[PDB]
Order: sequence, then structure tokens, then C-alpha cells
Amino acid sequence: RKRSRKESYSIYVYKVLKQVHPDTGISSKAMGIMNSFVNDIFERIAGEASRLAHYNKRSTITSREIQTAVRLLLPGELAKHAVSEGTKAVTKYTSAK
Amino acid sequence: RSRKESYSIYVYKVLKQVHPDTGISSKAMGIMNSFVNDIFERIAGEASRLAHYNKRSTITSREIQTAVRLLLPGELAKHAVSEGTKAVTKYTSA
Amino acid sequence: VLRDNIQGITKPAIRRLARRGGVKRISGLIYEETRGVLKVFLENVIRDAVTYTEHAKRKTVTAMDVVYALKRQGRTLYGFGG
Amino acid sequence: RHRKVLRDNIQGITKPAIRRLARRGGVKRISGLIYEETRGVLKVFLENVIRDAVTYTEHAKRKTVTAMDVVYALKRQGRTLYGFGG
Amino acid sequence: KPHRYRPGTVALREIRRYQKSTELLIRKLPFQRLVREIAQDFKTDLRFQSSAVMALQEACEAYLVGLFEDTNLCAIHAKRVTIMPKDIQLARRIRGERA
Amino acid sequence: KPHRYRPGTVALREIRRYQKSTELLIRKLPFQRLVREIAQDFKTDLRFQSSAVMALQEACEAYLVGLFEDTNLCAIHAKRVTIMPKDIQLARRIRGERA
Amino acid sequence: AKTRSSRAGLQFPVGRVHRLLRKGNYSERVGAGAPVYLAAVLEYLTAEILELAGNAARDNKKTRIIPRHLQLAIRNDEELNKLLGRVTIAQGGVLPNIQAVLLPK
Amino acid sequence: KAKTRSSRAGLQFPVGRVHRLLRKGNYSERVGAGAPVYLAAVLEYLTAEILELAGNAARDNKKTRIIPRHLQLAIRNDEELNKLLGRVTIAQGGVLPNIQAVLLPK
DNA sequence: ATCAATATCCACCTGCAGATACTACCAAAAGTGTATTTGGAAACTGCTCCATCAAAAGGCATGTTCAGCTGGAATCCAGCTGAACATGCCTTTTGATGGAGCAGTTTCCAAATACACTTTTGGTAGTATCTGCAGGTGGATATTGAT
DNA sequence: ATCAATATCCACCTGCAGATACTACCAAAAGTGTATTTGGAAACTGCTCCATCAAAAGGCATGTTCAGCTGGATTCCAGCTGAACATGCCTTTTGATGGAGCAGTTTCCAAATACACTTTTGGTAGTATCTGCAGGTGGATATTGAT
Ligand SMILES: [Mn+2]
Ligand SMILES: [Mn+2]
Ligand SMILES: [Mn+2]
Ligand SMILES: [Mn+2]
Ligand SMILES: [Mn+2]
Ligand SMILES: [Mn+2]
Ligand SMILES: [Mn+2]
Ligand SMILES: [Mn+2]
Ligand SMILES: [Mn+2]
Ligand SMILES: [Mn+2]
Ligand SMILES: [Mn+2]
Ligand SMILES: [Mn+2]
Ligand SMILES: [Mn+2]
Ligand SMILES: [Mn+2]
Repeated sequence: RKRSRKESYSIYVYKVLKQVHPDTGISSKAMGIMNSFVNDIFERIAGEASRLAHYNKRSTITSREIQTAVRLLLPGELAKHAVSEGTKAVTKYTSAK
Repeated sequence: RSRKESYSIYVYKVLKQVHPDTGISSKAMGIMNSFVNDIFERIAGEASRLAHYNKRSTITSREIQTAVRLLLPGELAKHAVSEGTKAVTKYTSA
Repeated sequence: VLRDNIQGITKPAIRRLARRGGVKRISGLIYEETRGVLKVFLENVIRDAVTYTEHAKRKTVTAMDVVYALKRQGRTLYGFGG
Repeated sequence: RHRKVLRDNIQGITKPAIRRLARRGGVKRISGLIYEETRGVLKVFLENVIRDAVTYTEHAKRKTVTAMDVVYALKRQGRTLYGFGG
Repeated sequence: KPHRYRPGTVALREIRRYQKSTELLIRKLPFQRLVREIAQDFKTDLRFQSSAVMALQEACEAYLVGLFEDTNLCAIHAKRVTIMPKDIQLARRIRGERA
Repeated sequence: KPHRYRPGTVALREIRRYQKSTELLIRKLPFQRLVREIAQDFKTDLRFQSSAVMALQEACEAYLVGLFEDTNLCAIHAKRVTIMPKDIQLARRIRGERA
Repeated sequence: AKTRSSRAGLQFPVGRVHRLLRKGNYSERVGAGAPVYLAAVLEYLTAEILELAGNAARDNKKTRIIPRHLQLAIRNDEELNKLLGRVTIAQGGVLPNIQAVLLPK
Repeated sequence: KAKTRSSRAGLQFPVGRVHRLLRKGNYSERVGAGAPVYLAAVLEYLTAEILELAGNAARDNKKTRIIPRHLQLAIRNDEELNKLLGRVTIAQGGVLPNIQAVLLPK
């Protein structure tokens, strides 16, 4: 019998680490902290996006719900930078295919 | 125009059971409506997480019950569980 | 007169709030301190309320906007819908 | 066989352990009555978290309390914990 | 001599009076002015439902009253009966609203 | 002739030491026994993943350290350097843990 | 045709509670018993508050429950006060309470 | 040949996975195609921000490997990350060195 | 100030736990393409209720005076609590073993969803009557504070 | 003790805002019945990891002594903050009056879901070899406290 797969953000967290600090490593416990962080923020944003949609009688969560959720959830400068990165990623995504 | 649902007529119904000669102002009815909506959301919310945690796609009376236990303080939980079990039994036998 | 709007929250009104809070004696510096705290509270709630207004593409801040804002700030309010 | 009866283990939270925790909390001087007060406060905290954790365990029809049981319990009490599978 | 209650006597009378009642204690129009002014900094040309402003004053007054309770306990902790800025600051810090 | 540091010198040394490190400060086996004792009173025949016990200890110690911080501020507010039961109680009251 | 509420012995609307669960995005599926159980819980909690609030009204020589009475009932009740510890009742005011050290003589 | 939605969006974080997690999470009936793109980018950005500051803390401590202590230093020394994670406990993170001034000797 | 006792620093080192590397493997995940369905943006409009305006009226904020009593400073001292020491217990560490019970696989049906159809009900809108209690009264008496 | 100035309470009264009882209208909601589908319990069982044991030992807990300096008590008085009162400023009221814009309706298409099929990938497993740093040492520098 095979133990079923346990997904995590580790390889993606690790990629970002090498971008910002090419010669810096990360312990497995620290990576455990980072994985909890990403899961936590995911749920917080998704949760707020969910409520936002429901409040406005919409059945679809779009990038617009995510954006408003990010503004509600994140403090000043973090929200500003998150919004620009999110907006950039979406426009670039649609500009292709 | 349109219609706005609320728990008003059901709250009023319950009021006459417990206090036949007692009325309730509209403002107080508003607070009761807020109350019912709030507790609904809390219980449904916890029941949702419970199902998700256990990789189930169905919220059953069992999830509602565990949610009730998690959310209500001691004696309120005991009686709520009792009332909940009572109504599911009576509903089944019909 | 040309007074700031926050200064419209008067010493006697703040006194009354303190009295309901069970306060018997009040330092002269409390009133300015209270105004600053009050403003931060309002800024935080109104910011969120308006953010709900904007998302709904409205120009009118509704009670539900405020109720939703208060809830996510952990100041759940009964009596105005929801 | 069954293990020895468990009792009075709150006293296992010793005076030096409590002093150490207070030091990390920046405390310089400590009254003699603090130690019993801290044990009581700790017991209440532990009881509350364990109660919720076991409630999750029971709902899953398990006999073993998992780290996730504890994590979920800490979360719903607003003591979110990172590092154990969140 | 004309009549004078001792300092503290009327204060206690007021505490009993306002703890008995539920009416809002800030004047409506100045509060409405404050709200519109703050909201203008986030988005210009807004309108408010009347109930939106009322919900704001109910929440705000309830918050300050509760804060004043904690503040009062902080003053009494320091063996005073007079609340001070440092009492409010301590209460807010332990509440986690700051620092 | 034998050397003695003044009262408070070593206490300050200890604060700097433990604020620098991250290791758990409660002994492991006694804490596990407390967890098992408390759980057993809620439900018999429970077993624990070892990581479940550790998650409980990390959470418990973080809570107490944070509580001692608030407690310290309450003592200092009363112009004391010594934390007392009433400092803890005031902190927990304002936190809303016993309000 | 007989309602699920009457079938379950409840005043609270089982059908509406079920529809609310389905549209609330809580889960893919909702069991039959779930809205019955939940409806019963909400009705009981409602009864408990109205009972204590009604009592508060009588104590104040009133026959109509107003927000003040709901607040008195909730804050004077240990478990309800805990359940609603982070909730504000509009026009509820506070409990009469003066710290002993502030009393004269 | 097939390009991943991540590469198409210019992202390191997995867009496909984020989309799946949104659908399975019972957040809404429908999920727009832009939603997981925007969300993955935000998560990736916040990850970058924490790792930048944590690596710096590691460096300040003459270490090349980030451990939970460095994550805690980075978060609690940054006002906005501290606010965002104000109700979060970092296991083995410890606390910031901080002695109240009145406790120091004269 | 001098100096001695002790903690703190930093360089240097080595063992190794834990991080890294690589190949194999595969179910699930992910993407591509096609057909089909539809949420909600857009334009237009009716009608709710929001902003503003005038217009008194008096309630309530403000400024001033006076001093009661509170906060804070200063002084004393009893004894709590920190620092250091001796003693030895019990936690920690290491390793092993049985087996509880968590978890993976497959089978199978009670109960779920999905429509179509029919019946009921809660929200509503006028319309009219009713009534709990706020607010005002007088007059009894309780509280407060001066003697 | 008395005595006077206010506050506070109780009984009663009455206008009206807001609660009630009425009929009537209707779309959405709820029930009912049939056909289809599938989530997850039951059974079986592989295999992780939890409980328990042993056995050595030193890190750390316990209990004690001693006295530094803290907390608590006392006293004092400067001045801040409460009470009272005279102004008059502006909030409150309400009733009408445009009209912004919320919200309801219809249209219709970009973007959603559903599905079949193909490719890709991240997770696990298996061993096998680096490597950052914990922890130990020794010796120079720094800090503290007595004099
Ligand atoms: Mn026991
Ligand atoms: Mn449509
Ligand atoms: Mn004087
Ligand atoms: Mn004093
Ligand atoms: Mn078995
Ligand atoms: Mn009807
Ligand atoms: Mn009256
Ligand atoms: Mn199946
Ligand atoms: Mn011993
Ligand atoms: Mn002495
Ligand atoms: Mn002192
Ligand atoms: Mn218009
Ligand atoms: Mn691969
Ligand atoms: Mn080292």
C-alpha cells in the first residue's frame, strides 16, 4: 500500500527564496512555518472573497473579489504592493493565449 | 419591488409560547433577527470546517451537533443537543 | 466659529460616556486622548465600510456596509440587519 | 495492565519553569503567590484547548489526538499556531 | 450658606443616571459631520443611509464606554480614582489595539 | 569576601538569556503527564501523537510568556517591579479572558 | 402536504434553514437531518433569550420587550454573556455597576 | 506545446493548484479564471516579503540557513507583517529582546 | 579612582543531524480542445430616501469662580524575595518491541441530487382600530450636608 | 443630635407612536413524486507510530540561609478637577421639496461549466553523500561590585 500524497508549497517557497537570497537555505521546520503561512493567508483571502460575493448576490469569485479581499485584509504598504502584483499577473495572463 | 426574508414571525411565535402576554418592539425584533443570523452563520461555519477537515462533502446532523458542542457554553450546549436530537427523532418518525 | 469636526465631540459628551463606563473622576488630558482614540476607531470601521460600498459600485454607504465592517473588525453589532 | 493513576501533575509546572517563562516575558521580580496563580491560569488554558481538540478527535471517530486536532482547536480559540501542519 | 454637594457626589449621581439609560450621549449632527469628513478621505462624494450613521454611532459609543470601563480598572489598579491618558493607553495595549 | 551579585543583576541576566533563545522552558515529560491527566478527565483511553503534545506545549508557553508581558506592564503601571496575582488578573480581565 | 417544521415539531422554518445551508456555500451536500437539527437549536436559543428578556421586562414593570431587556437578560446570564461576549446590542446600554472603591465614606 | 498557467501569468506559485483549492474549498458556486492568478500572485508576493526579511535576520545572525527564529524576528520587527500575523504563534520563534526601561539599574 | 571575581566574547574545532542529490516510478494533476450553458454587465427607468433648506426654540455647551480632596512626593522600615550553595532525584537519552489503530483499497446501497409538477406561504400593501408607555403632574419621603 | 435644601420615588393621567388585526394579492418557496446517482459506511488489512520498558547519568529541582532593597504604610500640601451658575451659541425639530441613485427589468455575450483525451509533474520511495552549525575548548575582553 502507498501512502497518499501530501501536497505543500515547499518547492514554490524554495524557488522564491532563491530569487531573493540565492545563497540562503531554509530548515524543514522553517519551511513548515512558511507552509502554514501560505495556507493561512489563502483561507483568509478566500474566506473574505466568499463573504464579499455572497453579500453582493454573486455566485462567482473573480479577481475583483480577491482584490477587494486583499485590501480589506492587508495593512497599507503590503496591500498596495500585493494589488499591483496581482493586477500585473492577471493582465499578463489574459494578454497571452 | 422585492421581498426581504427575516425570522420575525417565527421569533414572535416562540415568544407567545414562553410569554403569552408579552410583546416585543420592532427594534428588539431587529436584535433577535441579528441574533438568529449570527448563530446560524457560526454553526454552519464550524460545521463546514468540520466536514472539510474530515474530507467529507456532506454536512449532516452530526456536523451540526459537534459544531454546537464547540460553540455553545456547557449547559446551553447540553440543552441545544437535546433539542436537536429530539427534533431529528420526531422528524424521522414521520 | 472655525472648529475641527473632531472637536465637535465635546468634553461634556465624553464625560457622559465615561460616566456610563462607571468613571467618577476625569483628568483634563482625557478629552483630547479620547478624541484621538475615537477617530482611529471611526477611520478603521469607515475605511472597511467604504471598501464594501466601492466593491458594490455604490455611492451610498449602507447600514449593511457598516455592519459587515464592524463584524470583520470584531465589533459585531445587532439591530441594523444581517 | 494499566498505567499508574495520574494526579497532581500541575505541580510538575515547577517554580523555576514559571520563573524562566516570566524572564522570557521580561519579568524582573516575582511575588511568592505568582506560582500557584500561574498554574491555575495554565490549567484553564490547557483544559479549554484539549477539550476542543478531543472534540475534533471524537468527531473523526479516532482514539488518537492528532497535531491537527490541536491546531484546529487553537485556531478556533484565536491562538493560531504555525509549524505543525496548518 | 447656599447649597453645594461635595465633589464626587454629583459624579456618582450621573454614573447611576447614565448606566440606567440607553440613549446615545454624543450629539447627532456633530457625529454625522465627523463621519462624513472621515469618509471623504477614502472616497469623495459619498452619501449615507441614515441607519448607516446610526449604526456607526451605536458601535462607536459602545466601544468607548467599554474602553472607559477598562480604563477605570487601570486607574484603580494604580490606587487612583482619576482616569488618565496612561490608563487608556495601558488598556488599549493589553487589548491588543496597539503596541 | 565571597562574591555576590546584587539582587536583580542575575534576574536581568536571565531575561537577556531567555529572550535570546527559543527552547521550551517547561520540562517535557512533566508537561506531557499534565496533558494526559487533563485529557483523561475529559475522555478515557485517548492516545496522543507526539507532535500533538509538542503543539500543545509550544502554544501553552507562548501564551504564558505573552501573559507575563502584559502582567509586567500592569505591575509597572502601579509603580512596582514585582508582578503579583492582581497584575495577572487585571491583564486577563482586559484581555477578555475573564471579563 | 405537511411542513417539515410541523413534522419535526418546530416553530422555526426547516425548509428555509435547508435552503440557506445550500446557498451559503458551506458544503457540496446537505443531509436531511441537518436543517432540522439546526432549526431546533436556533429555536431553543431564541426561546432561552426571550424567556429571560420577558422576565427582565416584568421586573421593570413592562409588558413589551425592548433592546434594554435583551441586554439585561444576556449580560446577567453567565453562559449567554459568554456566547455573545463580542456582540453589541444597539440601544442596550450597560449593567448598573459601580466599583466599590468609588463609593463615598 | 503546453504552457502552464503560472508561466503564462509570470508566476512562481502554482495557478492550477490554487484554482483547484478555490473550487474544492466551497467558497462560491463558480470561480473566475483570473481569481487564482491574482491570488497566487499575492501569496507569492507575501512569501517573497517574509523570506527577504528572514534571510536578512539570518545574515544578521551570521547564519546561512533560515530557521523559525529568523522568521519571527523578521515578522515582529516589521510593523505591517506584525499586524497581519498579530494573532499567530510561530513555533520555536521565541520573542524580541525587550527590557522595560524602568527595570534597568541606575 | 583601583582591582578582583565572574560573565561574556570570539576564534577554533569536530561530530553529525539534517539538508541535499539522483534515479525510479506513477497517480493524480494539469492542460488542450470542443460543445453547451449562463452569470451578470449594460442600458433604461421608476420610486425610495437622501441632502438641503428655512425657522424657531431651548436645550445644552462654554467660561468663570472657588475650594475640597486627590495625586504625588518624601520618609521610614519590616520582611519578602533574590542570590548562592549543597544535595541527589528524575528527567533526558538511547534503543528496542509488541501491537493499537490509523489509513489504504474495494465493494455496495441508503440517501443524496435533479426535474417536473402542484400546492402553500410569507412578504406585502392598503386600511382601520387599538394600546403600552413616555412624559408630565403633585406630593410624599429619602438623601445629603450644614450646623 | 437637629434641620434645611434637593433629589428621588410612587400613583395617577393622557396623547400618540407604534403595535395590531384585517382583507387581499402573488411570486417565490416549499412539498410531492419519480428517476438517477454517488458519498461514505462496512469490510478487510497493511504498516505507521504510539505506549512501554530498561538502564545510565548529569542537568536541574528542591530546600536552605542570608540580607538587600522593595512594597506598603504614613504624612504632607500644592493644585487640579468637581460643583455651581450665567450666558448665548447651535443642535434639534419638522415639514416640504428636488432629485441622486438604489434597485428592478430586459437583453445578450464573454466567460463560465462539462467532458473526453493527452501530457506533465510533484510526491514518495530508495539509498548515498555533502555540510551548516551546535557545542566544546581556551584564552582575551567586558561587566559588575567592594573598597
Ligand atoms: Mn483523572
Ligand atoms: Mn441570465
Ligand atoms: Mn488649598
Ligand atoms: Mn491620596
Ligand atoms: Mn487492529
Ligand atoms: Mn399566510
Ligand atoms: Mn414615566
Ligand atoms: Mn464512490
Ligand atoms: Mn533533592
Ligand atoms: Mn533588615
Ligand atoms: Mn519603594
Ligand atoms: Mn438618475
Ligand atoms: Mn518531477
Ligand atoms: Mn556556538
